[PDB]
Amino acid sequence: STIEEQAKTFLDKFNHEAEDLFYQSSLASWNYNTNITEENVQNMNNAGDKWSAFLKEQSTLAQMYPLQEIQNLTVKLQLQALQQNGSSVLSEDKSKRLNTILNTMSTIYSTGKVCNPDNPQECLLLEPGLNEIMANSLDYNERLWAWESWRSEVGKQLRPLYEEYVVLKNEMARANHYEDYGDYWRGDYEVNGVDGYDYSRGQLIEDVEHTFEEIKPLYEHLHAYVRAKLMNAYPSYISPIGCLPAHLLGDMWGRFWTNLYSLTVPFGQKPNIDVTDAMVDQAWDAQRIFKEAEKFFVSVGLPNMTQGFWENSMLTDPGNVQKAVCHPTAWDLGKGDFRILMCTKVTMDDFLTAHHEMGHIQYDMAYAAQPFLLRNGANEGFHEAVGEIMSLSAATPKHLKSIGLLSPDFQEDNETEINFLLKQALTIVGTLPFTYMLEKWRWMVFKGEIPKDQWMKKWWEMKREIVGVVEPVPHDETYCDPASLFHVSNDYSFIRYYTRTLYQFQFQEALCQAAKHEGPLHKCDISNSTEAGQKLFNMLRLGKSEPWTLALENVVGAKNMNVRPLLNYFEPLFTWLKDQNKNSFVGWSTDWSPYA
Amino acid sequence: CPFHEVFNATRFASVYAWNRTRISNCVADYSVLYNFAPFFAFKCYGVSPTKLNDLCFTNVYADSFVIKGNEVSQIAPGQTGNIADYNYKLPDDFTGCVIAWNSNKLDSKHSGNYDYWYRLFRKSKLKPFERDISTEIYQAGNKPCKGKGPNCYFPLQSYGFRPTYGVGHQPYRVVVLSFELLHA
Ligand SMILES: *[C@@H]1O[C@H](CO)[C@@H](O[C@@H]2O[C@H](CO)[C@@H](O[C@@H]3O[C@H](CO)[C@@H](O)[C@H](O)[C@@H]3O)[C@H](O)[C@H]2NC(C)=O)[C@H](O)[C@H]1NC(C)=O
Ligand SMILES: *[C@@H]1O[C@H](CO)[C@@H](O[C@@H]2O[C@H](CO)[C@@H](O[C@@H]3O[C@H](CO)[C@@H](O)[C@H](O)[C@@H]3O)[C@H](O)[C@H]2NC(C)=O)[C@H](O)[C@H]1NC(C)=O
Ligand SMILES: *[C@@H]1O[C@H](CO)[C@@H](O[C@@H]2O[C@H](CO)[C@@H](O)[C@H](O)[C@H]2NC(C)=O)[C@H](O)[C@H]1NC(C)=O
Ligand SMILES: *[C@@H]1O[C@H](CO)[C@@H](O)[C@H](O)[C@H]1NC(C)=O
Ligand SMILES: *[C@@H]1O[C@H](CO)[C@@H](O)[C@H](O)[C@H]1NC(C)=O
Ligand SMILES: *[C@@H]1O[C@H](CO)[C@@H](O)[C@H](O)[C@H]1NC(C)=O
Ligand SMILES: *[C@@H]1O[C@H](CO)[C@@H](O)[C@H](O)[C@H]1NC(C)=O
Ligand SMILES: *[C@@H]1O[C@H](CO)[C@@H](O)[C@H](O)[C@H]1NC(C)=O
Ligand SMILES: [Zn+2]
Repeated sequence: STIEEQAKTFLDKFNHEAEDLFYQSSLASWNYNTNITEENVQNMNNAGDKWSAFLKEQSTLAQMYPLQEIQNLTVKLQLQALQQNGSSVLSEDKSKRLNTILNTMSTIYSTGKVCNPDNPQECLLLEPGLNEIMANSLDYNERLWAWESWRSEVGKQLRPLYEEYVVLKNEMARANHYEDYGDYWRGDYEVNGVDGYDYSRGQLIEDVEHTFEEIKPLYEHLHAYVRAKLMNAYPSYISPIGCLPAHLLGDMWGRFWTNLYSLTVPFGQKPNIDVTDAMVDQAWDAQRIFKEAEKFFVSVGLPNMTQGFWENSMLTDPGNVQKAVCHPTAWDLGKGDFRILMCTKVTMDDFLTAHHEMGHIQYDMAYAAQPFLLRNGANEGFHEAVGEIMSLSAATPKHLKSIGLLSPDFQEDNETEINFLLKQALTIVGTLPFTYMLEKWRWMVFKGEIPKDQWMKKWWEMKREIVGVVEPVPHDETYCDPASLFHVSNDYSFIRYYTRTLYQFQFQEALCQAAKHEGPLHKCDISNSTEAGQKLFNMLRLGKSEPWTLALENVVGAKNMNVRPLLNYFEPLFTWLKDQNKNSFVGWSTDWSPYA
Repeated sequence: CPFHEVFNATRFASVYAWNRTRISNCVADYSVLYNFAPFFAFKCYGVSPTKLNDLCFTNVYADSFVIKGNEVSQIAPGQTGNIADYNYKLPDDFTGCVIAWNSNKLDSKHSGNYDYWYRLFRKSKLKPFERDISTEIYQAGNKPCKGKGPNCYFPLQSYGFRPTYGVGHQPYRVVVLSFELLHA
C-alpha cells in the first residue's frame, strides 16, 4: 500500500525481463563478431532493435514513483538509472535532427581520406596510411604535411555540425534539470545520500586541479630531458627553451610518447628484455600462454576460468575460411557466459595483453551476484585500472626468471632498470596533461565561459600553458581541431583515463605494501601473496552498489584521489633525471612559436 | 516397478505445476539409476537408507521439478528465497531425499525452452505441500484492476534455458524425492 513495495515489485519484474532480452542481444552480437555475413547482420539488427524498444517502453513506466518518497539507498540507485529521460524531453523533430547530426559526424569521421597533391590516384586513409607516417618517419616536412592535411580535410566538415550538436545537447541537459552537458557527464562521479562519503559534481574539478598541481615537477624534468635528447635528431627545429612541436611526438595527436624510445634511450649498447626467442625455442602456443596467465592469476588466490570459457571462446584466427575481427575483448554475455575474443601470436606483447584481458574477465566475474542494473564498475575508471595492474605486475624480471623464460644467470644491473622506467614513463606520465587539458577545454565550452567565436583562441592557448606543445601553423576559427579525435567526433567522455592512471599506481602501492615487499616499487611482484589478492577482492565484488569513495577506501585506506604513489613509483628515474640535466634549463616560455 | 517412466521421460512439469507423481505397488530397485543416472546431488534429511528395509512405502509421493542451477541449495528445510516461498515450500521436519542432475543434452535448446514456468508474485506465503494453479492478475496498488497495463502484473514467467549457459544457469532436472515416510 506504500510506494517502496510497488517500486520493489517493479524492479523485480524488470530484473527478469532484462536478463533474457540482454542475453539474446549479446549472443547475436557475438555471432556477428565471429563471422562477417549478411544474415548475422540482420539478426544483430533485429535483436538490437527489440532490446532498444523494450528499454524505451520500460523507461516510461518508471516515472510514476516519486524519488523523494523512497528511503532505501539501494532501489533508489536503480530507479535513478531507470527514471532518466534519455533524449525524449525535446520534440520529435529535434530528436530526429540530433540523431541525424550524430550519424553524419560519425560517417564523416569514419570514411575520411587525404590525397597527395597533384596525384589524385594516390590517397591514404588514417589506418593504415597516415598512422604509419606519424609513427615511423624521421623526416620533418612529411610529418607536418600529414598533420596539417588530416585536420584540414576533416575538421572543417565537422565544426558546423558540432555547433548544432552542442546547442541541442545543452537544450536537452537543461530540460533534464541539469546545468549543462558537462555537468551531465560530471554526474557520473556524483554521490548523494549516506553521510561522510558525499561527492558533489563540482568537487571533481577542484580535486583534479589539486592533484595535477603536484605532478608538475616530474613532468617538467621529463619534458626537459626529452627536449634535450630530441635536439640530436632535429638539430635545427627545437628551441633550447621553447615548447615541443606537436608534429614530432610520434603520434597524430600526441596522446602517447611511446614511439620516441629509439631516440631517447640512455644506454643503447645494453639490450632490453625480450623473451620471444625463449618462447619460440620451447615450442609455445596460444594455449600455453593462456594457461600461464591462469596460473599467474591463481597464484594470488583468485578463482580460475569456467569450463565453457575453454570451449566457446576462440583463441586463434580461423584463417581464410572465415573472417573475424581481430581485436582483444572480454565478453560477459550474462547468465554465466564469459568469453575472450583475441587472435593470439607468440609474442611478449600478446603475453601481456592476455593478462590484461583475463583481469578484465576476473573483474566481470567478481560482481555476478549483484542485480542487473548494478553490474558495472564503481565508476568509469576502475575497470581498466584493475586490468592494467596485473599487466604491470607480470612483466617484472623476477617473474620471468621464476617461470623459466629467462636465463637464471642473467645478472640484472642498475642500468636496465633506468631503461625500463623511462619506457614506462614515456607512455604513462606523458598522457595525463593531454587528457586533463582536453577535458578542461570541453567543460569550459559546455559551461558557456567561452563564446562561440573564441573557441580556438583558447584551445591553442591552454596547450602552451599546460602540455608544453605549440602548433606549427596558425589556425583560425574555421578549424575544429579537437573533433579530429575519435572520442570528440563521436560522443564519448575523456576523464576516464586520468582517474584510471591515478588509481592503478595507488592500488599497486597498496598491494605491494600488503605483500611485505622490500625495495623499489618497480621491482614488485604480487605473485605468491594471498594477502595481496584478498584485499583486492573486497573491492571486486562491490560493483556499483556502494559509492566509489567507500570502495577506494576499502583497499588503499584513503577516500580521496592521491598522487604520491605515482611519484614514489618513479623515484630513481626522478633522481637520475635530476642528476643528468644539471647543465640544462627546466621550464618553457609561451612566446616562441615555429611560425613566428 | 515403474521408475523408468518416473526418471527417463522426455518431458517433465514446471515447478509451479509440479507433478505429485504416485509410486505404488512394486519393488524398490533404483540402484540401476545409481549407475545409469549419475546423481550429483543426493541429500537425505530423514532416516538413513540402510533403515529403508524396516519400513517400506505404498502410498508414497514423488515430485518432478525443472529448475535453474543456483537453486538446488534453496530446496532444503528451513531455506528461504523466491522458489521456497512462492513455488515449493518444504516443512522443517522434512524426511526425504533431494536428487538433482544436469539436463543440458535434453532440456536445453538453441532457440529457447519456453515450456517451463515458475511463480514470481503472490500476496501471501506458502505452506508445506501446497500447490497453486491460479492465473488471476496480481494487484499492487489501491485502485481496482481489470487487465494488465499499470502496476498490475501477470503471476507467471517462463525460463530461457539454452545449451550454452553457465553451470549456475543450466537447467537441472531435480527429483525432489520428498517421499513422505509418515504417510504410506
Ligand atoms: C534496502 O533494500 C534492500 C533490498 O532491496 C535491503 O537488503 C535486504 O535486507 C534484508 C534484511 O532486512 C536481507 O534479508 C536476508 O534474509 C535472509 C533470510 O534467511 C537472512 O538470512 C539474511 O541475514 C538477510 O536478513 C536481504 O537479503 C537484503 N537484500 C539485498 C538485495 O540487499 C536493505 O536492508 C534495505 N535497507 C535498509 C536500511 O533496510
Ligand atoms: C521527463 O521526466 C519527467 C519526470 O521526471 C516527466 O515529467 C512529467 O510529465 C508529465 C507529462 O508532461 C506531467 O503530467 C502532467 O502534469 C501537469 C502539471 O502537473 C498536469 O496538469 C497534467 O494533467 C499532466 O498530469 C507530469 O506532471 C511531469 N512530472 C514531473 C515531475 O515533471 C516528463 O514528461 C519526461 N519527459 C519526457 C518523457 O519526454
Ligand atoms: C611462487 O611459488 C612457487 C612455489 O614455491 C614457485 O615455484 C617454485 O620455483 C622453485 C624455483 O627455485 C622451484 O624449485 C619449485 O619446484 C617451484 N615450485 C613447484 C611447485 O614446482 C614460483 O617460482 C614462485 N613465483 C615467483 C614469481 O616467485
Ligand atoms: C560462420 O560462417 C561459416 C561459413 O561462412 C558458417 O558455416 C557458419 O555457420 C557461420 N557461423 C555463424 C555463427 O555465423
Ligand atoms: C585453477 O585452475 C585449476 C585448473 O583447472 C583448477 O584445478 C583450480 O581449482 C583453479 N583454482 C581455483 C581457485 O579455482
Ligand atoms: C649503477 O651503479 C654503479 C655502481 O658502480 C654506479 O656507478 C652508477 O652510477 C649506477 N647507475 C647507473 C645508471 O649506472
Ligand atoms: C533411458 O532412455 C534412453 C533413450 O530411450 C534409453 O537408451 C535408455 O536405455 C533408457 N534407460 C532406462 C532408465 O531404461
Ligand atoms: C504425473 O505423472 C504421472 C505418472 O507418470 C502421469 O501419469 C501423469 O499424467 C502426470 N501428471 C501431470 C500433471 O503431469
Ligand atoms: Zn583494457
